Amino acid sequence: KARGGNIGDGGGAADRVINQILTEMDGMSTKKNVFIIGATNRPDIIDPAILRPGRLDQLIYIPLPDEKSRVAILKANLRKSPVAKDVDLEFLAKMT
Amino acid sequence: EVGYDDIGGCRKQLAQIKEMVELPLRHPALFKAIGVKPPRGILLYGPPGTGKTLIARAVANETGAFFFLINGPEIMSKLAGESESNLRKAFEEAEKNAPAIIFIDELDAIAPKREKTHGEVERRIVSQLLTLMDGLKQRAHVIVMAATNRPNSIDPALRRFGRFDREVDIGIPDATGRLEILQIHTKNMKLADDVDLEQVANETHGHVGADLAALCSEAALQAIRKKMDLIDLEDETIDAEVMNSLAVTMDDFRWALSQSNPSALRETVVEVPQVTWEDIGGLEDVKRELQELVQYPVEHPDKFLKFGMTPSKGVLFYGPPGCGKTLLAKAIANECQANFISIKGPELLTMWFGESEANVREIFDKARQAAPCVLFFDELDSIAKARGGNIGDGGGAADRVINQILTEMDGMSTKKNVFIIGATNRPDIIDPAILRPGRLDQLIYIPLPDEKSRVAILKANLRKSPVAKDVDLEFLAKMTNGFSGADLTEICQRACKLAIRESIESEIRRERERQTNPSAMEVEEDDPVPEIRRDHFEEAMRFARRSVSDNDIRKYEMFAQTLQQSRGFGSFRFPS
Amino acid sequence: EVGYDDIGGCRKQLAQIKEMVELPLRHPALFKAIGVKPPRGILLYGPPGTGKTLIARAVANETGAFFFLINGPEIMSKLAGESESNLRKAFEEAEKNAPAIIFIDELDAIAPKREKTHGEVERRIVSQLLTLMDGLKQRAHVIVMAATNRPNSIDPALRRFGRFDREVDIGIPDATGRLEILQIHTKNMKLADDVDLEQVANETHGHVGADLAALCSEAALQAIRKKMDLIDLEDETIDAEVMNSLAVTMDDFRWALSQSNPSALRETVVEVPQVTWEDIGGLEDVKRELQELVQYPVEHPDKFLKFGMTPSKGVLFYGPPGCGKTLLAKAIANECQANFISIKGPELLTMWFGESEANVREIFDKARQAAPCVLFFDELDSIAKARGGNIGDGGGAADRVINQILTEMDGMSTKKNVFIIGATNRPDIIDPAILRPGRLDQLIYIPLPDEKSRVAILKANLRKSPVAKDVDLEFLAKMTNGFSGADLTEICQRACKLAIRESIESEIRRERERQTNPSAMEVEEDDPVPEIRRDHFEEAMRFARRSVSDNDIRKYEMFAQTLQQSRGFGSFRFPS
Ligand SMILES: Cc1cc(OCc2nnc(SC3CCCC3)n2-c2cccnc2)ccc1-c1ccc(S(C)(=O)=O)cc1
Ligand SMILES: Cc1cc(OCc2nnc(SC3CCCC3)n2-c2cccnc2)ccc1-c1ccc(S(C)(=O)=O)cc1
Ligand SMILES: Cc1cc(OCc2nnc(SC3CCCC3)n2-c2cccnc2)ccc1-c1ccc(S(C)(=O)=O)cc1
Ligand SMILES: Nc1ncnc2c1ncn2[C@@H]1O[C@H](COP(=O)(O)OP(=O)(O)O)[C@@H](O)[C@H]1O
Ligand SMILES: Nc1ncnc2c1ncn2[C@@H]1O[C@H](COP(=O)(O)OP(=O)(O)O)[C@@H](O)[C@H]1O
Repeated sequence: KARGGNIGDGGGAADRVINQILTEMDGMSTKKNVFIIGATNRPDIIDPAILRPGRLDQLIYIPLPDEKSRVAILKANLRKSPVAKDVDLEFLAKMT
Repeated sequence: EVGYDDIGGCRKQLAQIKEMVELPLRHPALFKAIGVKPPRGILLYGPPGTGKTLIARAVANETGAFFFLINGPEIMSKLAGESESNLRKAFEEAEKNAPAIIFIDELDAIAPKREKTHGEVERRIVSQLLTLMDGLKQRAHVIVMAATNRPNSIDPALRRFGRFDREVDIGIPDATGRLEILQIHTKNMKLADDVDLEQVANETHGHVGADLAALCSEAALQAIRKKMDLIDLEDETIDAEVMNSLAVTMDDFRWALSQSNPSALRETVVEVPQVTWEDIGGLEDVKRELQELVQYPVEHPDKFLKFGMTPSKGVLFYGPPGCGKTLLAKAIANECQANFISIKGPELLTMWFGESEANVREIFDKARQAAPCVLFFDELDSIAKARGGNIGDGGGAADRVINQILTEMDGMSTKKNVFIIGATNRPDIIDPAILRPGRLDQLIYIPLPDEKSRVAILKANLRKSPVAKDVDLEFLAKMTNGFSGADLTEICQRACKLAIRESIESEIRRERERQTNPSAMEVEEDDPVPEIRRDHFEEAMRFARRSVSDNDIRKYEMFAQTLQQSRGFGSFRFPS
Repeated sequence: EVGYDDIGGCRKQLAQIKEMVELPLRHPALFKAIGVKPPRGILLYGPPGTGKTLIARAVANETGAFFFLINGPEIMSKLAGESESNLRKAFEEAEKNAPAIIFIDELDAIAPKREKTHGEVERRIVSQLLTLMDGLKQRAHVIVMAATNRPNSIDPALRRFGRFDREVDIGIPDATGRLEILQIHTKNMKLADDVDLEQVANETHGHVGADLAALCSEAALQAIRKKMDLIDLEDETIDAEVMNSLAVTMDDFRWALSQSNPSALRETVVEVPQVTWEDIGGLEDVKRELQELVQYPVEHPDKFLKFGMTPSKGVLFYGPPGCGKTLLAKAIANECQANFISIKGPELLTMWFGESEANVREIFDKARQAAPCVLFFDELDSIAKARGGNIGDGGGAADRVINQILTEMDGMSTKKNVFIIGATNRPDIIDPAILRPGRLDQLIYIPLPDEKSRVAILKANLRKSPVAKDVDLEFLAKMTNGFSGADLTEICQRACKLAIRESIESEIRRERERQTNPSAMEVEEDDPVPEIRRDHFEEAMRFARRSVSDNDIRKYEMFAQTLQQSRGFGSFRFPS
């Protein structure tokens, strides 16, 4: 994103930091314990080399929370705060 | 001797040092029966000439501890191999007179090594000093206080636990402290009645305690040169009565201020702004929202804790230029009585051009030290404008300085006191990451001042100037349909300029009239224009102009409605 | 011995040093009965050969203080471990003869460490010198004056409070001071009647006192070589009468000036401009506005203070090239009798290309020291032009040099004396931040000279040249419908060139005539063309040209009306 995304730089998707991350991952796996998890809101602009085998190949899509998921999120956010039982949370989650 | 009265500036770190050192020194026997570790070392740092040595001496005198002064270059000037003996003997002597205070003035000379560490013998001196400082067996009550211009100048191992574990930034004295410093430095010269030391104190921005003393001495010397020299009656010792007959006049102080050259004007200022809500005539919704966001967490922290809500620590003001965003930030800081730090756009542009963003880390650390503080990033969109705005660079909105600011903010919130306020006249080009949660998410829009707001702005601008009651201010404010605060200030300044020019020209002619035709009886009619009149304001308003066009206000209205709360929930009702 | 008469240049810092040192030295007993701290150290800095040591010696002689000279390399050339003894003994000896003055010539050798601080023994010397300098127990009246090329060359701890707390920049002598230096250096050579030392002084720009002495010596040696060598009558001691018979002619001085090579031409000049309002024929509205903005705050500061108005300290001249903006700035500086510093565009471009904007800080500090001063930034739009102007760089108008200038201006105004004047031929591309309040907000438009203004410009350009009364100047000025000041200067220069060529060719032919046909009786008819005539001016005007097209004047008119005072308030009346 910093380099662009629609036009960007004249060069390709490769950058210094991602290249170093790829080198470390390629030199990784020896440890058998470190597990790399990557989160990105712009999958289109992510470097394709990141998704090659031996890298973050398992792509997982996180969709918008469902009604039940929304209810759980509201409960988690409001667990600490004193919430009156009168306010129905399922209705609010479904409304959103 | 020297005491708290001598220590001027009322900068409120002397109180912190007192709270630090009384019990270790004022009640030394108490720590013998209680298991607690007192402050083994205190690092006083700040601009030179701020009285750090004076503060240490005053604390030593007021607490009865045996004060020992280890001058930096005094030991450094000694021959290699025997300076170490001097340092060791100094610590032993201070140990003997328990409790004792060992003050190391100019610590950045004994242990200047910042891991560069040039030379050989200086490495020995730093290591031996480290051994001594860490060698305090917690017996007796020797407290080692050191002076340094900046914390990072001394060796980092000196900053570690047990050597110097707590630091106090004395900093430049403020207007209130500058006035108190002037009072302390002007107490035996028999100051004149006309001179008040208040106007000089306000005009004395940028001076330090040493600078204030030098200015007072220069004014005294000007007084001595102006008078008592013409008579030329001098002896071995000037007569006390003859010297007392002179009074330091305001003119002498004014000349001295003109000849001051303060020794660190550039140094950043950490000061409680004097601006008040009165200066801003309105923004009641904005005023209440700012009061909420800033004041409520501190005034009523318990109620924030009860609901398990963490108050936002960032607010971004957006609006047309000249509407009072900087003034609003100063007012909000003043209401909470918290220190205010302002980072204008030139500083950010300098950090960006120079590729030196580590200054952001230093700025945030300074804001953290001066808590409670309101860290204001004025005109934060300057870097985006510098890179473009319509097309700009090929890359995105991310830049080095904003990225460093985001990193510091993400690593912030720990302090619980620093509050970040951002002002930007171009919200469209501001980096979106700035507005994410945990950052300056609370966007506040500052609109053009209303009629009542315009009246208040005019009154604030014209409070100092003599304004005749004939000139109606409400009519002028209402007449200005869309003038910004800057436009109103320009109108007031132009009216004052017209009045000043007319007064100067008139009294100049009147003086010709007395030179050309010497009148037999001298009878001055006073000033031909003693206050600003209706005609001056009419001529000034003739040149009134609207700096802010309606198209840029339209863009701001667009962004405001670009933060639109949806259009389907306005009638949300729970099922009952 | 040496005194104020020997000290030449009339540079007006000797007076400041006198005011500094009389009472501490001229009236030492006075400070015994009065509690005041005198100047413990004074740092004289400037280009080498400016007479700093001479000034110190003259002050010591004229005040009776025992002068002690501690040569930099004299102590530095001594063996390590015993040079410290030399410095300590020098201070003790100066202490014995109280009052005494200790002069440290070439201080940048004893303590050159700028925090780089190479070596080991030199660190000892700097630290011990620091201990001695700070070790002055305020007893006796020893004043330590030091000489250094630049303030930043010496160790910063030497610049701190109590070591060297006040600095004086002797600087390069000016035309008036160059003339006085020539007079002092030409007093025993029996200067000839034809030589006046005024033309040489004007042509002597760039020389220092040492340079002036060297030029005078070279002229004397040329005189000795030209005569008294042909006779070759020499003995053990040349006869006084024989040597007195020679007179240094203007030709010898001219040759010496040709063979001068001044030792610091590049050094920036801080000089009161000799230009006067007479050189500019008009701009009465502009002249009065400039008089207001600059002169009024100082001539009548009391009236500015009465109305609570702070006068603007920045003015931006905009207009077509060659209209006299630089001359106007020089004239305004001359009227106020304040030092003038000019920063032309090449300097800004050099700072921008080299990525060295810290020079702006140095320039502003120099302007601050030479107060009252008029800091003029000539052709400030050069960087914008260098980056483009129609498309330019992808980024905005902000650049490193302008940002540094803005930072210095924002940190300025404290001095109350420096006044910033900006000239730009491309107001459209100038950064808008430059025009914000607190910056060069007062925009002044310099239009093409009028008919009367053109007449005045022609008279000023032709004042030195011999112009025949036959050639009517008003007609020529009126004839030039839109010629700029530069165009008029070019026309005058071309006319002078034509006259010079005609005179040279004619006298050359006339000399052939005498060589070809030796006349029996020599009777020179004098010069065939003694002054500039109508035909020369007609031929020159034949090549007259309008450098400034009407389209760029149209753009300037657009910007001028782009600062339009609205169109609805012209009839503003208060309700009565
Ligand atoms: C047996 C095996 C274990 C392994 O590692 C297991 C492991 N332990 N800790 C961790 S990490 C920790 C767990 C939670 C956070 C991270 N892991 C691990 C490994 C991979 C992915 N996630 C975790 C690798 C590779 C192998 C094998 C597979 C086939 C053959 S053959 C010649 O074809 O017959 C030989 C060897
Ligand atoms: C109680 C609390 C106070 C706080 O800090 C208060 C504070 N003091 N000085 C300042 S600063 C100064 C004031 C004027 C200028 C700046 N602040 C402050 C904090 C935030 C925003 N503005 C000011 C933070 C967070 C909490 C909490 C909230 C919920 C829970 S739980 C587990 O859900 O039950 C636990 C802890
Ligand atoms: C009285 C005053 C003088 C001043 O400075 C005057 C000055 N002297 N040398 C110079 S410089 C030199 C002159 C020729 C070349 C440059 N100046 C000067 C100042 C501004 C612009 N040009 C010159 C500033 C500000 C003030 C004041 C105004 C209002 C108030 S109140 C609280 O509202 O009642 C308090 C203080
Ligand atoms: N607030 C103050 N009250 C009285 N004197 C002050 C004050 N601030 C600075 N000074 C002056 O500063 C002089 C030297 O400064 P100092 O105390 O040594 O600080 P530093 O070591 O940082 O330079 C002192 O002689 C004192 O007169
Ligand atoms: N204004 C002056 N009047 C008389 N002599 C001068 C003057 N300026 C410079 N000189 C000459 O400069 C010579 C040496 O320069 P000096 O005084 O030592 O200055 P610096 O130490 O900076 O080089 C002196 O011998 C003196 O003759």
